[PDB]
Amino acid sequence: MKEFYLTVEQIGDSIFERYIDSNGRERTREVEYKPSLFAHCPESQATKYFDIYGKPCTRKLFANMRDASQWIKRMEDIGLEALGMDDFKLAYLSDTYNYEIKYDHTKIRVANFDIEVTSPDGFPEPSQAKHPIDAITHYDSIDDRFYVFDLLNSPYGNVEEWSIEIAAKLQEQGGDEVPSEIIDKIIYMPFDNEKELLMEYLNFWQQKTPVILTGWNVESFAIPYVYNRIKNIFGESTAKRLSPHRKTRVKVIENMYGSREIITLFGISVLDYIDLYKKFSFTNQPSYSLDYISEFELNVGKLKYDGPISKLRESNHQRYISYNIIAVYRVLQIDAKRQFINLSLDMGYYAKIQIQSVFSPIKTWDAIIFNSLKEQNKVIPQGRSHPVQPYPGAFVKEPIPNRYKYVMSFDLTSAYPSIIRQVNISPETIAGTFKVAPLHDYINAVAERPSDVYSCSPNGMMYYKDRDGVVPTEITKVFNQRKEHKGYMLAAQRNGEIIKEALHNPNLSVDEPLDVDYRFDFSDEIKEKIKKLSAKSLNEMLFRAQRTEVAGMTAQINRKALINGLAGALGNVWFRYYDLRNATAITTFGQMALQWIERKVNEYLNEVCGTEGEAFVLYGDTDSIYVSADKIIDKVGESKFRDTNHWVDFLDKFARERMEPAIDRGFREMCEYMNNKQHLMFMDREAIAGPPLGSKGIGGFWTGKKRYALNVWDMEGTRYAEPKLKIMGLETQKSSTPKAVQKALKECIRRMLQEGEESLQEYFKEFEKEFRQLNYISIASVSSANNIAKYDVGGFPGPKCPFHIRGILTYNRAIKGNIDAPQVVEGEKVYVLPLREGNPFGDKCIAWPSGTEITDLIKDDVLHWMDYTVLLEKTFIKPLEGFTSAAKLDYEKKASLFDMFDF
DNA sequence: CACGTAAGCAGTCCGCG
DNA sequence: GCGGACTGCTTAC
Ligand SMILES: Nc1ccn([C@H]2C[C@H](O)[C@@H](COP(=O)(O)OP(=O)(O)OP(=O)(O)O)O2)c(=O)n1
Ligand SMILES: [Ca+2]
Ligand SMILES: [Ca+2]
Ligand SMILES: [Ca+2]
Ligand SMILES: [Ca+2]
Ligand SMILES: [Ca+2]
Repeated sequence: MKEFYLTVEQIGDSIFERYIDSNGRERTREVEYKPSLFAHCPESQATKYFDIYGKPCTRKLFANMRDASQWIKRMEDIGLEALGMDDFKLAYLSDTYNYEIKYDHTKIRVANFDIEVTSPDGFPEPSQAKHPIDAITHYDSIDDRFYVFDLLNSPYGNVEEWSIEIAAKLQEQGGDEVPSEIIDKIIYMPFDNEKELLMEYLNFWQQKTPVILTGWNVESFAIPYVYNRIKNIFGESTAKRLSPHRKTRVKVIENMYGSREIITLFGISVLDYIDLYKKFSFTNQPSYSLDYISEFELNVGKLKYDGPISKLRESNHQRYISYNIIAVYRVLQIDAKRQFINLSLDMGYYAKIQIQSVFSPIKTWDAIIFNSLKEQNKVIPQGRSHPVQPYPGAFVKEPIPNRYKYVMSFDLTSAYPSIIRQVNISPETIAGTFKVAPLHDYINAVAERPSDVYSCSPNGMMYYKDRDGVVPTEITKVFNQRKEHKGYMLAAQRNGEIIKEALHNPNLSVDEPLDVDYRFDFSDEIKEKIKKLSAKSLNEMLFRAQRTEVAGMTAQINRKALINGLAGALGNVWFRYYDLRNATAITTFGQMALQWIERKVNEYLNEVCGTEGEAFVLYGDTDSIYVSADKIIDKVGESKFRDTNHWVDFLDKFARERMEPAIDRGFREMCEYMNNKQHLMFMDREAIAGPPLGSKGIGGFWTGKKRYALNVWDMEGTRYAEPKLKIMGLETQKSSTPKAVQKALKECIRRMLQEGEESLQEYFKEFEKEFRQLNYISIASVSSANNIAKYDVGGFPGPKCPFHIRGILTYNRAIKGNIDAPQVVEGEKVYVLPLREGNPFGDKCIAWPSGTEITDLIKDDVLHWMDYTVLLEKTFIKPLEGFTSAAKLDYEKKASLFDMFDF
């Protein structure tokens, strides 16, 4: 095979690299890397090296890496640019792998692990590691085995061996329900003392050295705990065995409110699954415990246990070890679905970066652009300092708060990257400037054409038409990948609905799911076979299609995030190619495009409907428009439609065959106006929205910018079996809104949009009646708890103290001294409940760590003192009041003259 | 060692015969 | 009691 790297590190004048060789074996080597950097030379100097602006440079080959670094310092001291890749492991990889890396993931060792530590005196801090590690489960992707290290003897209790036979039994039978499909894959290793356990773990770790190290909170808990515990028992140098190169750094991550002390293990690439999840999943969760996420992603039940975790090993060691195993499997299960490890490897190798660098769009693009430019013997510019400067972004139209019966939405495909590609925006394609006119003057086609020679943005910038930028070139490659996957996701989504339709009339048969590729639209032949299938076979088909869709989702949306990150990076002061002229070229163009095409659509629709000056476009944000279709419908007459699908068909056909061509014409004119390199403003239909035909449903409503709901029947060519709510910004979408309230608000909305005012009233009445019976957790608010210390004045609230912080302080007072109670962690999330006046907590609210039951010693009083009235008014009524007033209806029957009569 | 801006809502402080 | 200026959190793009 072709060789590829696993890990790369810089250690003094040495590059340390783990790799896979041509025989597909894992290898290491230490390389005395001889780096080059560049300096501008005179034109008379004959060279093959040019900077991005075509100015010649001379190569400086250094005897080592320290020499290269000190030369940089001397160049600074002189006042002259030091060009080339200053991060040497990137140059190294670029030099070593000068070809498209093709990797084999079966050769990459991926470790998934989690440890247990019994702690009678509060949370067991990694930096002290004062308590014994009494369990470790470590899954090795190459062996496909869970290696389990079990401490039988501890200061905190001596226990019997764990039983795999009991582990595998149903919970209802006293066992642990360890999933059967991993039972044969567990290798259980009991130990009479911690030292032999750790010693064994280390030797095992040396035999099977992780390349990708993952797990849940491994970076903040398991890794530093293991390292520090080994350090305290054996010494630092024994702890350093956790690094293939015997090197580690007790690091400092600089977040906005504090700093977490992590351990960098050199020669390992740590991707904590909690971090992958937060970056790649596009959820905002009220809690990030594994229990919570596992239930969310997989629909599995909470691993329940009697008592506290600090007493679980002693009371039920059997269950303790099973849970440690299951927890490790659960990450594998989430990854099997989401495929974030595959994503990271995909992106990491594509970029030629350390795998953990996928967290940084800036590092990723720096590596991509450098590799692209190096191929052409070009020399990247030095990184420079810039002060932080605000700049303008998108345009958002002020909507008229109202109900909106029929709506059709459109937006730009990959808007900012397409603008980059259309205009030819790159650091080295800048041609000059022109004198700007007010934006509205371009929007209305009254301003002078900017240039008949160069490609332009309405921000005043001009670009070359006759040559490609490295930014456009490289952003196009990723965009094209993005497009392939989204095709795969949308087909799987369309296939899913075909399956949901066939589920209305399932056959009574015993059959099997069809072997198909869910990534391509089902053929007529497959559609026919599906109409004959049982419920069981259809339901397994539907599961597979939806997993195929999630996989496409993961792949497309994160490549979209990456290319969008390139547009944003141009406005980040740490980006080698930082430039507010380029950043602003993009956003100002976006504003023009949205408002241009608003005009064109209003003009067009007036024209076809035979009218003048009527406002069709009701709203738009950044690259989208929302078109009221009431008049399109009225023009033909609602009466003429057979059912709901008949008008959805009509509007779909109208958008595709009439509106899109006119939009296309609209944007080609703007392209000529700006004299751009290439027309790439593709504004395709998104949603067709309206009430069920013959219903009292209102179809949709807007409350303000970024706040709206639509009853959608078709989304980007997916014709739903059942209408789906598109809700943006409203409380149902906010992780701070109580779970049960999100759900209740959503049904209120569904009723408004699909059924009408009277249906809404019926539901409101019921929820209001029954809501005091809801589980306290389902009705608690959620908030991040940042800067708790600042507002802590002797255990009490300082000035300007935020409500949720106040609740943490109340919590901290009620649990004072009791070491069993879980502490609130800085920057993590809390559940929040308001308290009736005169409560024994002595304040108006309480807050505890989210995803958890509040500790048993205060639970009782919380449940008794909760302020239901305040909670209903704040989380439910006030937002519902906003929806309904916007929509011009009432959630409660208003008083009237009819009130004088008898029922 | 570091993708972007726009913009809505909850809450605190504070004025107000 | 409710505006208005302000911090803090959060979501649409
Ligand atoms: N997380 C996000 C989402 C949006 N935007 C900017 C860049 C996008 O190009 C633009 C439009 O937002 P979209 O959500 O419509 O994203 P795209 O237009 O890029 O992709 P799609 O083809 O899915 O519409 O907003 C951004 O910078 N970061
Ligand atoms: Ca645990
Ligand atoms: Ca878009
Ligand atoms: Ca059937
Ligand atoms: Ca959009
Ligand atoms: Ca689209």
